[PDB]
Amino acid sequence: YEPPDPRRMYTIMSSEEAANGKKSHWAELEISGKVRSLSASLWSLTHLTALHLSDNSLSRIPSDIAKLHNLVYLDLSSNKIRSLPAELGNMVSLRELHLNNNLLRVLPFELGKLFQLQTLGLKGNPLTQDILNLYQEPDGTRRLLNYLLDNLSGTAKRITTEQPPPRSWIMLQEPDRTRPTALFSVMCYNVLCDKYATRQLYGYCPSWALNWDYRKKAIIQEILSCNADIVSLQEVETEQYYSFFLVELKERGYNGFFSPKSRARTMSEQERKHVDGCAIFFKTEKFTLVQKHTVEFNQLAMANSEGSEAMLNRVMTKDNIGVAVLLELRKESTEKQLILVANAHMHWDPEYSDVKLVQTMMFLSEVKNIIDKASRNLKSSVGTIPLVLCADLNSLPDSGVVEYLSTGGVETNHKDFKELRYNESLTNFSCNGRITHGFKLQSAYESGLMPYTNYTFDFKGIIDYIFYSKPQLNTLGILGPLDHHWLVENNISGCPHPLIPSDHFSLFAQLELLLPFL
Amino acid sequence: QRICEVWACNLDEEMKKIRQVIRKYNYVAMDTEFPGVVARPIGEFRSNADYQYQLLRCNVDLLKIIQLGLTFMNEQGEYPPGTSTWQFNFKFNLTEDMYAQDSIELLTTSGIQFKKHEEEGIETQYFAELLMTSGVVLCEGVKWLSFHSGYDFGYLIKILTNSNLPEEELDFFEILRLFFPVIYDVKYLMKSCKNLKGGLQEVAEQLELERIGPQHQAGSDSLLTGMAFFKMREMFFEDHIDDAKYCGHLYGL
Ligand SMILES: [Mg+2]
Ligand SMILES: [Mg+2]
Repeated sequence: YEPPDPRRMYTIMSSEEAANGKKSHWAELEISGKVRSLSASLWSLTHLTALHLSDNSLSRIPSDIAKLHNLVYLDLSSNKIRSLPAELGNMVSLRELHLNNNLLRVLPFELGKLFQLQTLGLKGNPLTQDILNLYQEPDGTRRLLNYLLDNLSGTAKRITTEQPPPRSWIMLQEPDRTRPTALFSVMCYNVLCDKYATRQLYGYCPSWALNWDYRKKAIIQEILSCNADIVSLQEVETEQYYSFFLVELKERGYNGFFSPKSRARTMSEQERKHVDGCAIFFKTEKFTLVQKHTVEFNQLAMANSEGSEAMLNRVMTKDNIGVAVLLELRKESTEKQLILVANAHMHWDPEYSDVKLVQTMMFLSEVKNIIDKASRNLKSSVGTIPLVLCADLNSLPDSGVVEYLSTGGVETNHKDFKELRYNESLTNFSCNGRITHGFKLQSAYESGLMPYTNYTFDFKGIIDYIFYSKPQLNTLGILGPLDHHWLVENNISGCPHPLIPSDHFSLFAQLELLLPFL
Repeated sequence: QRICEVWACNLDEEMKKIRQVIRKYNYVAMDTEFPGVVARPIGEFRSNADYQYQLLRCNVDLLKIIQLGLTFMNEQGEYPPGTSTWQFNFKFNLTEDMYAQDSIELLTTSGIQFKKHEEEGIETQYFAELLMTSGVVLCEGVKWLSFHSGYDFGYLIKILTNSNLPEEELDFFEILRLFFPVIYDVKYLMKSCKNLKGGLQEVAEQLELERIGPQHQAGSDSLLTGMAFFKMREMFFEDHIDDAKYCGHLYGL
């Protein structure tokens, strides 16, 4: 049972081994060289059954250490470790651990779950006075694990003692009946992909509430509750779209279109599995897709000039960060009126406003060209096509990124352009001293009916939006915010939260389109 | 100025050149400097040489190559016009990645620009593709030279396959035969010759070969490996090597 004290290899005797020829099974490994960190390919050795990481300069321990489900021994003596992970409690098979001469303040409560741990070493660590008192008692090893397991009951994960009140609905207008009209509901939701949903960012959020298997079920219960005739999503891992979101949503009657944010990487499958992107769904009973697009800049539509080239370098990013689809209203819910529905996500942070601002002009400028390409052949006569735009611009409502959309244009000197103020190349994107575009859009949640669409610990603001062409479209109602008083009763510092799957809130809003003639 | 430093910025350009130089200069010497050894298994082994592979397995899979050097020459033993050797400097991050402390100390004294490697290092994944298209590897009539090349070719397989090394010591050889039909380990040849022992620099003194570039660097060592092979072939082997006997043998394996 004891591992051999000599850390030396052993060879089978030649005469007996060679004749029998049994294979070489090595189950023990050592790591030395006062290494600073560890590698990921180490956690792939599931066959290992005893690991010697003693006498190193290991700062921390990854959670993927638990990937050695067969491990029955572990040594971390004389290392520079500050604390242990929580996933260590899932290594039941472990039967002996050593933590001597480290910088351990308090052991994780999950450690008591290791009911097979017969021996434990702790000499040389700064542990609470009481922990050192239990370890001295006879059979203090068993006694201490029971204590750490007694404290794990204090955490009481998934109590869920609170209850979520429903979100209220607000009415902005009645549906006028002067002319025939079409009414369809829209949703916008940034589901917070798993790749960027770490605890380092959302530290107020327990690990079981961050688990994608836990959120993905609560997310979908939200998209189905709203039953929007159009659903627009952001931060959706490609794997999860095809194998989860598009699966569960077809059962309810949707047909979606996805597109990843990056295509030129061409990484391995595993890398490509967790790439996120923007998806658009729609009820078939009301819509019928006529086209699909993944927005990109042709890069030649502008007048070939060194300045535009010199500029675009500072701005362009390999990610397309944009998706759009063209739909068709079915006769029953001659003219054949269509609707373009766009979806976008700006990852960049507020400090890079010049990128987000030019990227936005870039995005919309490409939209206008896509509409014209379809408004020629498919439009019955000449020939306007509406635009239902929903995006997560990661921009507040006063920002320039948002000024460009609401006011129909932005000044060439806007604070957000920063170094790019007055660059001649910017004037090209408009259709002077100001950049304008043909669209005349209007926000669906104007007047700040939702105080904030992203509620984190350090940031509260409005970054998700739903726009529309005012001459064509109107909004009859929007889904108001969560009872703010509830957020206080429960001391919710930020999101995600046991009861709140994403870090954003959903934007369900009802629209109205004008039908002429028959 | 035979040696040439290769970084990610000036990589794809050089590969275009090597594509054309390899036709007339098919013999290639190779050496790599890596973040030392860190891991050693314990357990029953079929043979001492069997362990040696298992040892080489763990560390190749676990660590990233730091620098590579390749000297292209013809069967006569002549360097091509222009730069003779290319020193490939890989993207090794001093913080995130793993390495033995003493191993980094030696590479600092050798002159590796660690910080410049992180910022302007070569992405191994992409480099593999270019080396694949060039055709140096996996081409009938291309022969490979190397000294203490267990780890050397170890890392090269992981790069080109982008996978951990096979478990079976047999599975590792069968793959090595394809990418490199003909290999000659310089040390395995020294076993046959008399009065030849020790490290590489010790061999250079016996054979009176001047040292060009920074000693104990991947690029410089690669150049010294190739020249030390031609004069060794002309001297102890009479300008000829028996393939079947010495082709495909790596010292310690
Ligand atoms: Mg986000
Ligand atoms: Mg070397």
